[PDB]
Amino acid sequence: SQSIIAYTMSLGAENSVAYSNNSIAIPTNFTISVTTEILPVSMTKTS
Amino acid sequence: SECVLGQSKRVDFCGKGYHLMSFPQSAPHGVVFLHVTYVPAQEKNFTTAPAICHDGKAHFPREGVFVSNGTHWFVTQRNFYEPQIITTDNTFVSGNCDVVIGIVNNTVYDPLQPELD
Amino acid sequence: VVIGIVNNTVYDPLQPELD
Amino acid sequence: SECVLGQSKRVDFCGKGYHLMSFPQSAPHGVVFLHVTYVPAQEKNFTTA
Amino acid sequence: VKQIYKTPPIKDFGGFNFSQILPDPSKPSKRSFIEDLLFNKVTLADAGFIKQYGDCLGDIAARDLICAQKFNGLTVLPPLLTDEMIAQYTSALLAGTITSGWTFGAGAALQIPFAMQMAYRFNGIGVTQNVLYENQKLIANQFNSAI
Ligand SMILES: *[C@@H]1O[C@H](CO)[C@@H](O[C@@H]2O[C@H](CO)[C@@H](O)[C@H](O)[C@H]2NC(C)=O)[C@H](O)[C@H]1NC(C)=O
Ligand SMILES: *[C@@H]1O[C@H](CO)[C@@H](O[C@@H]2O[C@H](CO)[C@@H](O)[C@H](O)[C@H]2NC(C)=O)[C@H](O)[C@H]1NC(C)=O
Ligand SMILES: *[C@@H]1O[C@H](CO)[C@@H](O[C@@H]2O[C@H](CO)[C@@H](O)[C@H](O)[C@H]2NC(C)=O)[C@H](O)[C@H]1NC(C)=O
Ligand SMILES: *[C@@H]1O[C@H](CO)[C@@H](O[C@@H]2O[C@H](CO)[C@@H](O)[C@H](O)[C@H]2NC(C)=O)[C@H](O)[C@H]1NC(C)=O
Ligand SMILES: *[C@@H]1O[C@H](CO)[C@@H](O[C@@H]2O[C@H](CO)[C@@H](O)[C@H](O)[C@H]2NC(C)=O)[C@H](O)[C@H]1NC(C)=O
Ligand SMILES: *[C@@H]1O[C@H](CO)[C@@H](O[C@@H]2O[C@H](CO)[C@@H](O)[C@H](O)[C@H]2NC(C)=O)[C@H](O)[C@H]1NC(C)=O
Ligand SMILES: *[C@@H]1O[C@H](CO)[C@@H](O[C@@H]2O[C@H](CO)[C@@H](O)[C@H](O)[C@H]2NC(C)=O)[C@H](O)[C@H]1NC(C)=O
Ligand SMILES: *[C@@H]1O[C@H](CO)[C@@H](O[C@@H]2O[C@H](CO)[C@@H](O)[C@H](O)[C@H]2NC(C)=O)[C@H](O)[C@H]1NC(C)=O
Repeated sequence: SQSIIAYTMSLGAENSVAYSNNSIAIPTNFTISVTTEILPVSMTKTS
Repeated sequence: SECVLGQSKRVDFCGKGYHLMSFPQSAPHGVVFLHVTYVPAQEKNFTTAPAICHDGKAHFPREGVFVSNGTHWFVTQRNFYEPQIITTDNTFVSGNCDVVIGIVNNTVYDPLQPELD
Repeated sequence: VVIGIVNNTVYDPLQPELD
Repeated sequence: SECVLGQSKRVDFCGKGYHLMSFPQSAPHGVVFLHVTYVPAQEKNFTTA
Repeated sequence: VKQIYKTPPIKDFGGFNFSQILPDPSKPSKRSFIEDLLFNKVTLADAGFIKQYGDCLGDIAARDLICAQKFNGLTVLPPLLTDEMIAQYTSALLAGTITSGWTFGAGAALQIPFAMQMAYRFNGIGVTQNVLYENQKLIANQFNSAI
């Protein structure tokens, strides 16, 4: 009932910008969010 | 140093969105950062122009963008909509209406117009 | 609306300048 | 990210001159950038205080 | 960019050209003219990553250095992303920054006229926006010539 499936990669999703030379999009609200980043600093010291 | 002890202005530093502040947390063999950022939301399309044509002179936003709805032009900061009347103190004035491409017709308000007399 | 706002007269010289 | 997705303010980044804008172009095994900068010209001197 | 923006249908970026920067609509490849030149100028030793055994089955194996490497257990692996996929990412970046500029990222892409995008960049440099409007034709020509 299950199998290995081969498929091509997506690149995120398709989008576009209207680019009217007479128009600007301006935010009316915002969200403050917090994300995280993980960075190694040190190795186990050995001898 | 740049995310916790200062406010980084680098566009891709301290995570995604605009950096506001951060808090470090320790971990075995490393550091984990909590990055607080601002992401603009709920945008709308307003008509825009680089300048307002008043008496033949061109008025440019002192800050922000000059935009409009179906009846009025107003000025707003670019990152968060707050429409305000375009006044002579909200704009730089130079050149003329035949210099700026895309200039539109809108009376600019003079705050001292009543002259208190 | 502003949290922490205090009462302090803000100066404006325009009328004395006009008359 | 600093030259294309935003405007870098580092004095020696995104080429020479003041950074105005840039456009990436790909190449085999790497990236080539077109960096558009502003350089002031034709100076004259005036008395100052 | 996880939002692959299409090359805008509107080329009215003020007086600016950018056609040698943007993907060529007539090319199977998603490369721009300049990108196509970059690909043509860098020389790769070989391409396609497939050689069949029969293809080197003779004296020829000694002339084809890459096949000689394969016969000694040394191989070359393909990249995960293809040239076309990279061109699609650069295309998205160009579409994003040409039509929304700063605001194509850090959230939803928010449109803005090209001249305004540069006006804000100039203010960032420390040049009044008035310079661009006054010299808009000049600036577009200087750019178009530089490209
Ligand atoms: C800006 O205006 C457009 C209409 O001109 C809004 O709707 C989209 O317009 C584009 C054309 O540029 C179409 O391809 C999309 O399919 C339209 N959206 C939908 C759901 O049909 C657009 O939403 C407006 N932008 C903002 C921020 O309100
Ligand atoms: C464009 O925005 C202006 C505000 O800058 C709107 O003007 C207000 O309209 C309300 C009615 O809905 C009145 O009660 C206010 O007194 C008006 N304010 C001012 C300063 O005149 C205007 O209606 C909006 N136009 C459109 C087409 O949406
Ligand atoms: C944006 O593009 C439109 C055309 O798509 C320009 O519209 C012209 O505006 C002038 C105003 O004096 C009219 O005389 C022309 O007839 C309009 N052209 C068309 C085809 O209708 C508009 O001026 C451009 N805006 C900017 C800022 O460049
Ligand atoms: C603002 O309105 C004035 C008219 O009150 C416009 O000036 C005239 O425009 C017509 C064409 O529509 C010309 O035939 C006249 O010769 C112009 N008058 C003068 C004294 O030159 C002006 O162009 C409008 N400005 C903007 C930015 O729309
Ligand atoms: C500045 O002083 C005025 C009084 O002169 C304050 O207004 C009153 O504040 C009390 C609460 O302390 C309310 O119960 C009254 O209803 C308010 N009066 C009116 C007419 O609304 C005002 O809040 C003070 N502002 C600040 C920042 O201290
Ligand atoms: C700045 O003023 C000076 C003096 O009028 C101009 O000429 C230079 O003067 C210095 C001495 O102060 C000499 O050592 C240089 O050799 C002179 N330059 C030349 C080309 O002969 C100088 O050109 C002015 N700067 C600008 C931008 O006009
Ligand atoms: C950008 O400039 C090029 C010229 O460098 C324009 O394309 C040329 O169009 C003529 C026909 O009018 C052809 O004979 C040339 O061979 C074309 N040159 C190239 C390099 O394609 C192009 O249309 C302009 N594009 C924009 C958006 O302004
Ligand atoms: C700065 O100098 C340049 C030339 O070095 C001027 O631009 C050229 O002006 C000539 C006419 O004298 C035109 O034929 C050229 O086509 C113009 N160049 C371009 C790219 O259009 C420029 O106008 C001067 N700028 C200022 C502000 O004085």
